[PDB]
Amino acid sequence: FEYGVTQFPEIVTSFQEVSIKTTRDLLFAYEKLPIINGISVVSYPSKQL
Amino acid sequence: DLTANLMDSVFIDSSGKKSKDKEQIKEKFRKFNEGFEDLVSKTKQYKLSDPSLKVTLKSEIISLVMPMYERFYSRYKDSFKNPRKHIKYTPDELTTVLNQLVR
Repeated sequence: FEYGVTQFPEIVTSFQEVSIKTTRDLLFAYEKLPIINGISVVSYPSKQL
Repeated sequence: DLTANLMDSVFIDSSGKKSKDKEQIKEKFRKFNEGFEDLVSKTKQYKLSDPSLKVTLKSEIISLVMPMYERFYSRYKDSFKNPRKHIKYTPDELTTVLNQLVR
């Protein structure tokens, strides 16, 4: 069963966007110092998630 | 103490397999981050006066910490597609933290 590569391109351009939004949701882990003035929660917005 | 029980936490689970005990991943690496930011936190209480003491304590504690995290970070950076969600620092960025721990 093959092939029609417009399958494969849109198989990518969401997986990468999953990686970037992974790097905005999970963005607030690596900062991460004292006070802690931890100004953003590493697993924060369950509504917006 | 941080380096001590860090490499001891390498030692006690040096027996078996790769960390399917991911409580050991987040044990060593999370609690390493815990005690690390405790130490950076209580480093902030004191502000040095000799520049050569800044160089001294700086390069001393750099030479204390680093190779553990080099062989150990680099040993155990092969456990997830996002180790990010378990392991936080590079040696690059941790080095940078130490280099602006000493303003």
